[PDB]
Amino acid sequence: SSTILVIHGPNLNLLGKREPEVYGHLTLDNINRQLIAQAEQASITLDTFQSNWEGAIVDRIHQAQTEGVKLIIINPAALTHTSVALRDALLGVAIPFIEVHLSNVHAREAFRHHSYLSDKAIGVICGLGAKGYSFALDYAIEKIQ
Amino acid sequence: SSTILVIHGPNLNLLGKREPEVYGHLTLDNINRQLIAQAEQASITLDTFQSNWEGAIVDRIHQAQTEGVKLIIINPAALTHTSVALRDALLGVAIPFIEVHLSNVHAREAFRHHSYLSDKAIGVICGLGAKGYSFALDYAIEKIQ
Amino acid sequence: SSTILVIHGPNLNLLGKREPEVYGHLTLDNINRQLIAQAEQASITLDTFQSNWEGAIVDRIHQAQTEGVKLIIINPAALTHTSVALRDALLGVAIPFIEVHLSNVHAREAFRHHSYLSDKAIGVICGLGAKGYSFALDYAIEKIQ
Amino acid sequence: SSTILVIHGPNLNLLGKREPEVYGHLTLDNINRQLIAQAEQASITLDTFQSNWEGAIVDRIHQAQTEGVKLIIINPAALTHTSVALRDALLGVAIPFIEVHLSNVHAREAFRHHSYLSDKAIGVICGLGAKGYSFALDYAIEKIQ
Amino acid sequence: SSTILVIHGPNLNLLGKREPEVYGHLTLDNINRQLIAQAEQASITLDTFQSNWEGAIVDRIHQAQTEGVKLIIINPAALTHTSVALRDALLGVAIPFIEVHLSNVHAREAFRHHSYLSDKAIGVICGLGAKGYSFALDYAIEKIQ
Amino acid sequence: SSTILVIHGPNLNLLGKREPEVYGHLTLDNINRQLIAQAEQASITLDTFQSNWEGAIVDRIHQAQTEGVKLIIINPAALTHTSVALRDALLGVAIPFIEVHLSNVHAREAFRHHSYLSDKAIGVICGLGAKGYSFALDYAIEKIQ
Amino acid sequence: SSTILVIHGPNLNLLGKREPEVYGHLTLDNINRQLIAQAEQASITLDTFQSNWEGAIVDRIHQAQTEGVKLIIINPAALTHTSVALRDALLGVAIPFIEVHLSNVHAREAFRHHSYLSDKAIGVICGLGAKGYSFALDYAIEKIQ
Amino acid sequence: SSTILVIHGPNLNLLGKREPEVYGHLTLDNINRQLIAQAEQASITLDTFQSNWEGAIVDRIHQAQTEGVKLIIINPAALTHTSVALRDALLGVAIPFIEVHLSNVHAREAFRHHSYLSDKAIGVICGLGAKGYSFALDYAIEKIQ
Amino acid sequence: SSTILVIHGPNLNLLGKREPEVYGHLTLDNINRQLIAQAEQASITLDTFQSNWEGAIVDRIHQAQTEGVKLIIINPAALTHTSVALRDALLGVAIPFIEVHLSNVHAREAFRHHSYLSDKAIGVICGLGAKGYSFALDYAIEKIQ
Amino acid sequence: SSTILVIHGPNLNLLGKREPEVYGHLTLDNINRQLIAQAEQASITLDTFQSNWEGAIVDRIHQAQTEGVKLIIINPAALTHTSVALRDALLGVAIPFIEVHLSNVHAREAFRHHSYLSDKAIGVICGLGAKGYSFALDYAIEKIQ
Amino acid sequence: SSTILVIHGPNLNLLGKREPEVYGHLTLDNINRQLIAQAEQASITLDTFQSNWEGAIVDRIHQAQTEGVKLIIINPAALTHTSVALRDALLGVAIPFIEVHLSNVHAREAFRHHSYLSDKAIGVICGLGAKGYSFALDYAIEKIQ
Amino acid sequence: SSTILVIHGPNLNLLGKREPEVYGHLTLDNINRQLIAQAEQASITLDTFQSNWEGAIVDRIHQAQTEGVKLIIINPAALTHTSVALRDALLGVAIPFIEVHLSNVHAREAFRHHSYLSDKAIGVICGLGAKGYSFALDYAIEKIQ
Repeated sequence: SSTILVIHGPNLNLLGKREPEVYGHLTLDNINRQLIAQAEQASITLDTFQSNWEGAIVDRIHQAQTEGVKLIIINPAALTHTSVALRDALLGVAIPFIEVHLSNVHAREAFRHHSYLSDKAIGVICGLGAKGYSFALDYAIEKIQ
Repeated sequence: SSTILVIHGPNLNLLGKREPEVYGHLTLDNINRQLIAQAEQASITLDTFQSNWEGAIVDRIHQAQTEGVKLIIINPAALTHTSVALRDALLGVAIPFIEVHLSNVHAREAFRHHSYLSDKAIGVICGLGAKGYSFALDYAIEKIQ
Repeated sequence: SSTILVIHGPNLNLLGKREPEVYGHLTLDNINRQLIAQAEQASITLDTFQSNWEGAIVDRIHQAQTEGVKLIIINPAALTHTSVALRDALLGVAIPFIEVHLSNVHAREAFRHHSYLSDKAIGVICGLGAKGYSFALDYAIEKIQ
Repeated sequence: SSTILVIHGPNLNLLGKREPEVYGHLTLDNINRQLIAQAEQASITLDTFQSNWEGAIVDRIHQAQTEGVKLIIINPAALTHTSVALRDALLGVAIPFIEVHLSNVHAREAFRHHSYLSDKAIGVICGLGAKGYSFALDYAIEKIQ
Repeated sequence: SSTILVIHGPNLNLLGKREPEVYGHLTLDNINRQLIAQAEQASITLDTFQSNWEGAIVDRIHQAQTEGVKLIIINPAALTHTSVALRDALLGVAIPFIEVHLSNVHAREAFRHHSYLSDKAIGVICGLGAKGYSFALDYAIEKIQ
Repeated sequence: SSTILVIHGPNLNLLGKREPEVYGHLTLDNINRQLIAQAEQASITLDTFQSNWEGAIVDRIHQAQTEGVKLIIINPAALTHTSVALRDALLGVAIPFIEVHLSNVHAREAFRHHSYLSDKAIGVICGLGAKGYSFALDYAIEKIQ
Repeated sequence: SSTILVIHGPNLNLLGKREPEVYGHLTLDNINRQLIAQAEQASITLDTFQSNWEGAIVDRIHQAQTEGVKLIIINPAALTHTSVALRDALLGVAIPFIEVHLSNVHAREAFRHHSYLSDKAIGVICGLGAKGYSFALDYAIEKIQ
Repeated sequence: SSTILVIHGPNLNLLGKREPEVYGHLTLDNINRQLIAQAEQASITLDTFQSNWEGAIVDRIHQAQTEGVKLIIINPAALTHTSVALRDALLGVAIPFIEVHLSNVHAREAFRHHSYLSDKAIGVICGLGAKGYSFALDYAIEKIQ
Repeated sequence: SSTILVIHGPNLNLLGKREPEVYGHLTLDNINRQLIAQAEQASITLDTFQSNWEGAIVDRIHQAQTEGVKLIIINPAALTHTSVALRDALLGVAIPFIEVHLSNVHAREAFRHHSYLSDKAIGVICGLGAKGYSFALDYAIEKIQ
Repeated sequence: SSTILVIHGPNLNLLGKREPEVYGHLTLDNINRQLIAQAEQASITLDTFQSNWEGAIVDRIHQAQTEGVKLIIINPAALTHTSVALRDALLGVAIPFIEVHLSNVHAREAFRHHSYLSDKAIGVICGLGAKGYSFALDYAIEKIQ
Repeated sequence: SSTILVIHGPNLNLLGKREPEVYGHLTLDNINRQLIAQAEQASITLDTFQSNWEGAIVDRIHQAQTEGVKLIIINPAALTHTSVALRDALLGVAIPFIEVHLSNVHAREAFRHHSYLSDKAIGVICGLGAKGYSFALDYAIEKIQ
Repeated sequence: SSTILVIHGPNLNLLGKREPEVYGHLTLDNINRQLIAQAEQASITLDTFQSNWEGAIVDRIHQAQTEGVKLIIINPAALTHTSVALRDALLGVAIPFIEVHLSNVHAREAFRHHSYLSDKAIGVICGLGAKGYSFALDYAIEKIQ
């Protein structure tokens, strides 16, 4: 029933809890409405999902195949560096995806430069905050037609 | 209750799900039945377990110790490359194990050559498809009475 | 309510499932009680948590922020080597922590020398058995007061 | 200061030159007009520059300092992997920039995973073809406003 | 003629020749007889070859092409880690092969983790003693019949 | 002398010779008196030693064997990363030891992550300031029974 | 019918220095003449080009596509170890090429063992002096007709 | 006798067996006869040798010294990557050599980039098929005079 | 007189910009005049050259050999880390050189610790700002007078 | 007020001990008098020190903080590659320093390219002989007013 | 026999060619006779073996086990760096061995620092010429009584 | 003629403090006396030296050149892996040396495989216990006629 699925990895539920300094008030829910609205404007159905449990995300990707999800926008967050299971899930279902990160990963610790997903994504957007999700959706829409 | 436990890692539930010749026709369920039948022929009880959640598999291994499981045949799939927790579960319960992979892991990406389990398995079978599980079971049967 | 939080990672529930054979007779429960008792003597509230599921530990760390936990004492066990999600959880909630390991890690396989948490901990204690947790608490108490 | 400069690196002049696809038709000139048009529709002035000569590009970013330039969108192409001179040019003029690549750089040779620019960029977009420039521009436009 | 060829690398002639405990009582000749019988039972002809000389094995593999050998079961032993000539022999004659090791190669020195053959084999069996050959043969029989 | 020896490596004499934040109040002598007191309180004799000279420390470790020292608590400071001679002294005399560092070694330069002692210590404490010495001693007292 | 283009990289203009033997008498122009003559002898047109500027060479390679050049013989010299831009130029215009070096590159510093071209050349000739260009031309002629 | 010796390594005897598709119709014997003829035309004697046995090639190189061979043209094939014995043979007899490979070794697996012979060869030719031998011979002729 | 050439690499034309607090009081032009004056004061002619184009600097080094330049003082800037071409230009013309960097190159990012020039320089000066050029010149004067 | 301390590391006392052939004839004492003189002419007091014992040098650096030494010129010699204790001494006293080496360290063995001091020095002078000390003194003088 | 076997690897048969410079005057036969004589003086039986063929050496080591050889003195020459087969032969027959090299292996190319035998030898002697063999023999004689 | 100097490194004074075997009995003295006796039987004067202090050993090596020592036999023990200062001492005095180790250094930890002396020694003996020193002395006597 849903054309595009947005997946948020672990810790992203913490957006907007931190402070008036570190981030402002933008929360995961705010991003989700903005993303739903944008899809609705383009007559596309859009579902979202967040968990801190790798298996929950894997399950959800499997469920997306049965639901005929055409494209996934995923921010795997920390799991990009660690989860080959997440990689094999996306590959196994054969749903193309776009990888999104809020922050510039290449600007932090060296271990963050490695991704188990990037080489198999259509593309990647790093360091543009929430707008990254939006840019990925815009591309996805362009490609769904 | 069960002398031998067969563990399937993440994504193995997808076997046979893209039926017309992507992965072919064989399912996880099919593999399980073949193995249960083989064990029954040799008067050995055999349980199986599959999950996409690392913690579920870890829990299962612990339960296996309390059940007196004698040997584990495990296809950790992606987790072989990533999970020291899975390694420490198997070592902590001290149940010998045989590592099985359907595909030839050495023929794919370089990150798939590294295993957190292989050096502690009795042995390993890769690349022989489902027959790998059957060979492991055959071996396990002869090791036991 | 609960004031200092102690987190035990995967497989630590196996402590004392045995004679003198991986360890002696000390259990996770025994360690916990000693810790609760030590904190009670200093008029500090202390909660504990263990799980074999990475996501359950991540969720618990998030809950800790809401409940105003001032300091976490964490034995991530295997997860120290593998989980950047755990790192990002501790960092995202901005609760300082002390890393504790029962055994000496540096005396085992090379892959156990790498930690995704050590560099962000206040400090680390390895190889001193359960007393490591007590020392961490002692330090945590003096840091609070 | 409310002008934007788009820099194309070496070999991007070859876009569209080999008749049909894979990745035919679309040319550098087409991309430039699209971008100019997009900047005109938001009342922003946009220049473009392509060269196969590192020094020409370095000169051009020194010029950009002396003129209005508030943000650079750069596709360095091959120079991403090789030119610290390009890095020190962007850092020396202190003009923020967004790195863009048409293709998924992580999906090709290992030497393409290294970038002398990425860690200093605001952000990076790879693998989304020409839309990547457009997305970088959209972001840039709501960074002046 | 030949149909399935079993190749034993250097030092495998020593099997069962430091008779007390280490190794076992089992000899290379015993393994060969067992395999010849197993093949006879399935109406397949099976030849065997051992040498401590790399060139002899290479020559043998060439001969196998001219004899119309359908599948090779090879235990290259030490040569796995060192011989690209061997690799290029197997590839040059284009006869599929299964790699077999008696012992768990991944449990020993790090230099044993590397193979110049594994990535081109159908599959690999390590650490199951002589039964590994037998399993390889069982797989081979089914592939032909 | 005798029973427990505390060794301080190079540059630890500078403690509390800077008053402000780039050290603080606490001197090396203060630490020494605290430990002596703590040992006296448990009826254990405790000697201490500092030097900036690798040989002096080595000579003292040899002397410690003659004196029947039961356990060493050592903060090798910079020598942890460089001195195999120190490692061989401790191993040669066969006196178990506990490694202590004031600061969190893992939070600093990558060359401080390597230790020529850690793997042979009973255990290691880093990042807990002077209290690290006290915890090591507490452990040392309980173990000498 | 056919142009062959010979490209000389940076510093090859210096051929003919401390003339009676530091290197020999032979100059770049001499090499060109022999090559031009050789080609005329086989009714093939042959242009040549040298520069010390990466961009000039790159521009030349683009011009070659528009000129219908069939094969390039390139001595990139120092640029073989540094220029992915040069690689992408040759690949982008899709003109097969032969890589030539006067001196034996493997016999010098380790950084000269790496090439950004070699893996995409038809073949490579190193260490045979100027005869290497002639051999490459001889091969290019046969290959064209 | 101005003798030149052409050495063919392991698996080169297979040339012209897998006839129509993967590689062509040309044989080792063909290559040899063209080379003998090319040498006769220039009044130089030329012997040839192929083996799959490292020791046979080593013996042959020693004989070459006693026969007064002036120059060796060697295609070590797989042995280039593995045989320091072959290197030391060439060095020990002090006969200059040219290294020849039919295929472009740099275009295949990363392990093929390493050579135990290249750094000591006069030069190297890869990827030009059998003409590589002819070019080496032509160079050898001019060198000997 | 006895001509000395001072080469400034890419980005050094960025001279001084926003002077207070971006360690940039003095221009490239100010350094040049100072050096010209120092050379005039010792009766030595001194030319200077800056460019952002590698090929312009290489060309200038070739012209310097024909002009009988005795010694080069070069601040390659970024080029130090990337240009073997530059290295080969300096070695090909055989003009001894002194490498100078304004900033302490070893104090910045790890890729700045590698130089394609240092090992062939007479010596190197880093970190001493503009004085470093003046010290190189002084040394160059004593070497010729 | 402003003492400047020159420290010479191990083996530098051998300067002038196999005098010919115009390579190594100036002594350490010559260098010292030459520096003392240069300092007296600028009304700055200058002490010097040489040892072959790491601890002696570390003691001197500590004494230098007590004495109000404003800047250290150090030629650690072999110790630059090995001594983190030296690094920590200079950092612990917070006396800025300039690293000097007589020979060009980058032109010798690869292990000489690593320094435990360089990244924390103001700057470094390699390869200019004894004149490197003088240039460091000249810079040091101008820095103290 | 009460035997000591002496094994010489590939290229050691060349000892003796070019008396003045590359090679002194000692031959393999001289060495042998000098060792036989030494063994006879001590009433010990000594055999010797040289080959350029790995397999021949391996066969000889297997033969030595049947003959009751007590200790092997092996100069594996080039095979020390390449042959795990040789390693597994010596281990498989469980005859202790002493490794000998004529030249200082550590003074030559980096690849000569690696040995597949050294870690399993009783000891190793390098760089002492032929006397190395004599010293190994002297040790071997004292060991057998 | 004159003197041979035997240098013992750190911890070698501990020899003989634990029977029957952790290598008990034999003392450094015992060794020293043996070597003195052996040199007196060949009319050679032999001095010996041991320290745990790197600087004491360095000083002794300088005060060895002055006394016309002709050859040094050094067991640097741990310092072989760490001391470039020890290297530059032996090289600065230009006294040839032989490196000796009691134990097989290649059988122990990987960090013991690296030496800062080996490559400059005449040769090396490891793993032959105290007889290694004798063998070195025997060699030294024949060399120093």
